[PDB]
Amino acid sequence: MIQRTPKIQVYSRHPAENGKSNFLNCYVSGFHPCDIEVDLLKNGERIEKVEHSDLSFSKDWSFYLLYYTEFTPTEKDEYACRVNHVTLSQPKIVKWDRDM
Amino acid sequence: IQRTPKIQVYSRHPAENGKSNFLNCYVSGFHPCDIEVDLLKNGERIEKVEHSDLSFSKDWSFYLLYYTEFTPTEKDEYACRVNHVTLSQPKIVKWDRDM
Ligand SMILES: Cc1ccc2c(c1)sc(-c1ccc(N(C)C)cc1)[n+]2C
Ligand SMILES: Cc1ccc2c(c1)sc(-c1ccc(N(C)C)cc1)[n+]2C
Ligand SMILES: Cc1ccc2c(c1)sc(-c1ccc(N(C)C)cc1)[n+]2C
Repeated sequence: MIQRTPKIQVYSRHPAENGKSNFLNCYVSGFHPCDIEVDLLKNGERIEKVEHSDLSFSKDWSFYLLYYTEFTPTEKDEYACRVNHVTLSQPKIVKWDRDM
Repeated sequence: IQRTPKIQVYSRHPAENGKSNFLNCYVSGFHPCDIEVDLLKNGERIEKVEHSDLSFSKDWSFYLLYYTEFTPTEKDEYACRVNHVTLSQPKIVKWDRDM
Protein backbone atom coordinates (compact mmCIF):
# COMPACT_ATOMS: atom_id res chain seq x y z
CA MET A 1 0.00 0.00 0.00
CA ILE A 2 0.88 3.70 -0.21
CA GLN A 3 3.58 5.24 1.95
CA ARG A 4 2.89 7.18 5.12
CA THR A 5 4.78 9.24 7.49
CA PRO A 6 5.20 8.61 11.26
CA LYS A 7 3.54 10.57 14.04
CA ILE A 8 6.20 11.30 16.66
CA GLN A 9 5.46 12.03 20.30
CA VAL A 10 7.89 12.59 23.14
CA TYR A 11 6.79 12.49 26.72
CA SER A 12 7.91 11.51 30.18
CA ARG A 13 6.16 8.64 31.91
CA HIS A 14 5.39 10.50 35.11
CA PRO A 15 5.33 14.30 35.16
CA ALA A 16 8.73 15.97 35.42
CA GLU A 17 10.42 16.68 38.73
CA ASN A 18 14.01 17.86 38.54
CA GLY A 19 16.42 15.35 40.05
CA LYS A 20 13.79 12.59 40.20
CA SER A 21 14.19 9.43 38.13
CA ASN A 22 11.61 9.07 35.38
CA PHE A 23 11.37 7.54 31.93
CA LEU A 24 11.55 9.35 28.60
CA ASN A 25 9.55 7.91 25.73
CA CYS A 26 9.57 8.46 22.01
CA TYR A 27 6.42 7.03 20.45
CA VAL A 28 6.42 6.63 16.71
CA SER A 29 3.01 5.70 15.27
CA GLY A 30 0.98 5.19 12.10
CA PHE A 31 3.80 4.65 9.66
CA HIS A 32 4.69 2.70 6.59
CA PRO A 33 6.88 1.12 5.36
CA CYS A 34 8.31 -0.43 8.41
CA ASP A 35 12.04 0.43 8.32
CA ILE A 36 12.99 3.30 10.58
CA GLU A 37 15.80 4.62 12.85
CA VAL A 38 15.07 6.22 16.23
CA ASP A 39 17.40 7.82 18.76
CA LEU A 40 17.03 9.86 21.87
CA LEU A 41 19.16 12.90 22.55
CA LYS A 42 20.58 14.47 25.70
CA ASN A 43 21.57 17.96 24.53
CA GLY A 44 21.89 16.89 20.91
CA GLU A 45 23.80 13.69 21.74
CA ARG A 46 22.78 10.11 21.16
CA ILE A 47 21.95 8.18 24.33
CA GLU A 48 23.73 4.86 24.47
CA LYS A 49 21.64 2.66 26.64
CA VAL A 50 18.08 2.82 25.36
CA GLU A 51 15.44 0.10 25.36
CA HIS A 52 12.51 -0.44 22.94
CA SER A 53 9.20 -2.19 22.52
CA ASP A 54 8.69 -4.61 19.73
CA LEU A 55 7.32 -3.33 16.46
CA SER A 56 3.60 -4.01 16.11
CA PHE A 57 1.18 -3.54 13.22
CA SER A 58 -2.44 -3.31 12.04
CA LYS A 59 -4.26 -5.37 9.40
CA ASP A 60 -3.66 -2.35 7.12
CA TRP A 61 0.12 -2.52 7.78
CA SER A 62 0.51 0.69 9.78
CA PHE A 63 3.41 0.13 12.19
CA TYR A 64 3.81 1.24 15.83
CA LEU A 65 7.02 1.39 17.95
CA LEU A 66 8.30 2.79 21.30
CA TYR A 67 11.75 3.82 22.47
CA TYR A 68 12.50 4.71 26.10
CA THR A 69 15.22 5.25 28.71
CA GLU A 70 15.43 5.86 32.45
CA PHE A 71 16.54 9.39 33.09
CA THR A 72 16.73 12.15 35.66
CA PRO A 73 15.60 15.57 34.43
CA THR A 74 17.29 18.81 35.45
CA GLU A 75 16.68 22.52 34.83
CA LYS A 76 19.64 22.82 32.42
CA ASP A 77 19.28 19.56 30.48
CA GLU A 78 17.40 19.42 27.17
CA TYR A 79 16.06 16.17 25.61
CA ALA A 80 14.77 15.21 22.18
CA CYS A 81 14.01 12.42 19.71
CA ARG A 82 15.59 11.94 16.29
CA VAL A 83 13.71 9.89 13.76
CA ASN A 84 14.82 9.02 10.27
CA HIS A 85 12.40 7.45 7.76
CA VAL A 86 12.08 7.25 4.01
CA THR A 87 9.12 9.78 4.06
CA LEU A 88 11.48 12.27 5.71
CA SER A 89 14.01 14.12 3.61
CA GLN A 90 15.96 15.12 6.69
CA PRO A 91 16.03 13.21 9.99
CA LYS A 92 13.29 14.93 12.03
CA ILE A 93 14.00 16.08 15.58
CA VAL A 94 11.28 16.72 18.15
CA LYS A 95 11.99 18.29 21.53
CA TRP A 96 10.59 17.22 24.87
CA ASP A 97 8.24 20.08 25.72
CA ARG A 98 8.30 20.21 29.52
CA ASP A 99 5.53 22.73 30.10
CA MET A 100 2.25 20.88 29.58
CA ILE B 1 22.67 -5.41 4.41
CA GLN B 2 20.28 -8.16 3.41
CA ARG B 3 19.47 -11.46 5.14
CA THR B 4 17.03 -14.14 4.12
CA PRO B 5 14.54 -15.61 6.63
CA LYS B 6 14.72 -19.00 8.32
CA ILE B 7 11.26 -20.59 8.20
CA GLN B 8 10.05 -23.29 10.53
CA VAL B 9 6.64 -24.88 10.74
CA TYR B 10 5.56 -26.94 13.69
CA SER B 11 2.54 -27.94 15.75
CA ARG B 12 2.52 -27.23 19.43
CA HIS B 13 1.58 -30.69 20.66
CA PRO B 14 2.02 -33.84 18.55
CA ALA B 15 -0.55 -34.45 15.88
CA GLU B 16 -3.72 -36.31 16.82
CA ASN B 17 -6.25 -36.40 14.01
CA GLY B 18 -9.43 -34.66 15.13
CA LYS B 19 -7.91 -33.13 18.29
CA SER B 20 -7.38 -29.37 18.55
CA ASN B 21 -3.78 -28.15 18.39
CA PHE B 22 -1.87 -25.05 17.32
CA LEU B 23 0.10 -24.56 14.12
CA ASN B 24 3.05 -22.18 14.12
CA CYS B 25 5.13 -20.59 11.35
CA TYR B 26 8.30 -19.06 12.80
CA VAL B 27 10.23 -16.72 10.59
CA SER B 28 13.62 -15.73 11.97
CA GLY B 29 16.90 -13.97 11.32
CA PHE B 30 15.79 -11.74 8.49
CA HIS B 31 16.36 -8.27 7.06
CA PRO B 32 15.03 -5.94 5.91
CA CYS B 33 11.87 -6.09 7.90
CA ASP B 34 9.04 -6.14 5.30
CA ILE B 35 7.52 -9.54 4.85
CA GLU B 36 4.23 -11.31 4.14
CA VAL B 37 3.28 -14.57 5.88
CA ASP B 38 0.29 -16.87 5.42
CA LEU B 39 -0.70 -20.32 6.54
CA LEU B 40 -2.31 -22.80 4.23
CA LYS B 41 -4.90 -25.53 4.62
CA ASN B 42 -4.48 -27.58 1.43
CA GLY B 43 -2.93 -24.71 -0.52
CA GLU B 44 -5.52 -22.19 0.74
CA ARG B 45 -5.03 -19.15 2.84
CA ILE B 46 -6.40 -19.52 6.37
CA GLU B 47 -8.67 -16.65 7.39
CA LYS B 48 -8.36 -16.25 11.10
CA VAL B 49 -4.69 -16.29 12.04
CA GLU B 50 -2.93 -14.51 14.87
CA HIS B 51 0.58 -13.18 15.11
CA SER B 52 3.21 -12.03 17.52
CA ASP B 53 4.70 -8.61 17.16
CA LEU B 54 7.85 -8.16 15.19
CA SER B 55 10.94 -8.03 17.37
CA PHE B 56 14.56 -7.29 16.49
CA SER B 57 18.19 -7.53 17.67
CA LYS B 58 20.82 -4.78 18.01
CA ASP B 59 21.91 -6.33 14.67
CA TRP B 60 18.56 -5.43 13.05
CA SER B 61 17.76 -9.06 12.46
CA PHE B 62 13.94 -9.42 12.72
CA TYR B 63 11.83 -12.22 14.22
CA LEU B 64 8.10 -12.93 13.81
CA LEU B 65 5.55 -15.69 14.60
CA TYR B 66 2.22 -16.59 12.96
CA TYR B 67 -0.16 -19.18 14.44
CA THR B 68 -3.70 -20.57 14.49
CA GLU B 69 -5.76 -23.06 16.47
CA PHE B 70 -6.58 -26.02 14.23
CA THR B 71 -7.80 -29.59 14.10
CA PRO B 72 -5.66 -31.94 11.95
CA THR B 73 -7.15 -34.75 9.87
CA GLU B 74 -5.56 -37.66 7.98
CA LYS B 75 -6.25 -36.17 4.55
CA ASP B 76 -5.65 -32.50 5.46
CA GLU B 77 -2.25 -30.95 4.93
CA TYR B 78 -0.82 -27.66 6.07
CA ALA B 79 1.94 -25.29 5.07
CA CYS B 80 3.36 -21.78 5.37
CA ARG B 81 3.83 -19.25 2.55
CA VAL B 82 6.40 -16.54 3.03
CA ASN B 83 7.25 -13.73 0.66
CA HIS B 84 10.30 -11.53 1.16
CA VAL B 85 12.60 -9.45 -1.10
CA THR B 86 15.44 -12.02 -0.77
CA LEU B 87 13.10 -14.62 -2.27
CA SER B 88 12.64 -14.77 -6.01
CA GLN B 89 9.35 -16.64 -5.56
CA PRO B 90 7.13 -16.85 -2.47
CA LYS B 91 8.57 -19.84 -0.56
CA ILE B 92 6.27 -22.56 0.74
CA VAL B 93 7.19 -24.92 3.62
CA LYS B 94 5.20 -27.99 4.57
CA TRP B 95 4.28 -29.14 7.97
CA ASP B 96 5.90 -32.50 8.59
CA ARG B 97 3.46 -34.22 10.96
CA ASP B 98 6.18 -36.74 11.98
CA MET B 99 8.32 -33.81 13.12
C1 LIG C 1 -3.16 2.07 25.07
C2 LIG C 1 -2.24 3.15 25.57
C3 LIG C 1 -1.46 2.95 26.70
C4 LIG C 1 -0.61 3.93 27.20
C5 LIG C 1 -0.53 5.15 26.53
C6 LIG C 1 -1.32 5.35 25.35
C7 LIG C 1 -2.16 4.36 24.89
S1 LIG C 1 -1.10 6.87 24.62
C8 LIG C 1 0.02 7.25 25.88
C9 LIG C 1 0.59 8.58 25.79
C10 LIG C 1 0.84 9.14 24.55
C11 LIG C 1 1.38 10.41 24.44
C12 LIG C 1 1.69 11.14 25.59
N1 LIG C 1 2.25 12.41 25.50
C13 LIG C 1 2.78 12.89 24.23
C14 LIG C 1 2.13 13.36 26.59
C15 LIG C 1 1.41 10.59 26.84
C16 LIG C 1 0.87 9.31 26.94
N2 LIG C 1 0.24 6.27 26.80
C17 LIG C 1 1.18 6.37 27.93
C1 LIG D 1 -5.59 0.47 14.68
C2 LIG D 1 -4.49 -0.15 15.49
C3 LIG D 1 -4.22 -1.50 15.37
C4 LIG D 1 -3.20 -2.09 16.09
C5 LIG D 1 -2.44 -1.31 16.93
C6 LIG D 1 -2.72 0.06 17.03
C7 LIG D 1 -3.74 0.63 16.33
S1 LIG D 1 -1.70 0.88 18.08
C8 LIG D 1 -0.91 -0.61 18.39
C9 LIG D 1 0.12 -0.53 19.36
C10 LIG D 1 0.88 -1.65 19.60
C11 LIG D 1 1.92 -1.60 20.48
C12 LIG D 1 2.22 -0.44 21.14
N1 LIG D 1 3.29 -0.40 21.97
C13 LIG D 1 4.42 -1.25 21.74
C14 LIG D 1 3.14 0.04 23.34
C15 LIG D 1 1.43 0.65 20.96
C16 LIG D 1 0.40 0.62 20.06
N2 LIG D 1 -1.39 -1.65 17.72
C17 LIG D 1 -0.92 -3.03 17.83
C1 LIG E 1 5.01 -33.35 18.97
C2 LIG E 1 6.16 -32.45 18.72
C3 LIG E 1 7.40 -32.96 18.38
C4 LIG E 1 8.48 -32.14 18.14
C5 LIG E 1 8.32 -30.77 18.23
C6 LIG E 1 7.05 -30.25 18.56
C7 LIG E 1 5.99 -31.09 18.80
S1 LIG E 1 6.99 -28.56 18.63
C8 LIG E 1 8.65 -28.55 18.22
C9 LIG E 1 9.16 -27.27 18.15
C10 LIG E 1 9.77 -26.88 16.99
C11 LIG E 1 10.28 -25.61 16.87
C12 LIG E 1 10.17 -24.70 17.91
N1 LIG E 1 10.76 -23.46 17.83
C13 LIG E 1 11.67 -23.13 16.76
C14 LIG E 1 10.37 -22.38 18.70
C15 LIG E 1 9.54 -25.11 19.08
C16 LIG E 1 9.04 -26.38 19.19
N2 LIG E 1 9.21 -29.75 18.04
C17 LIG E 1 10.62 -29.94 17.68
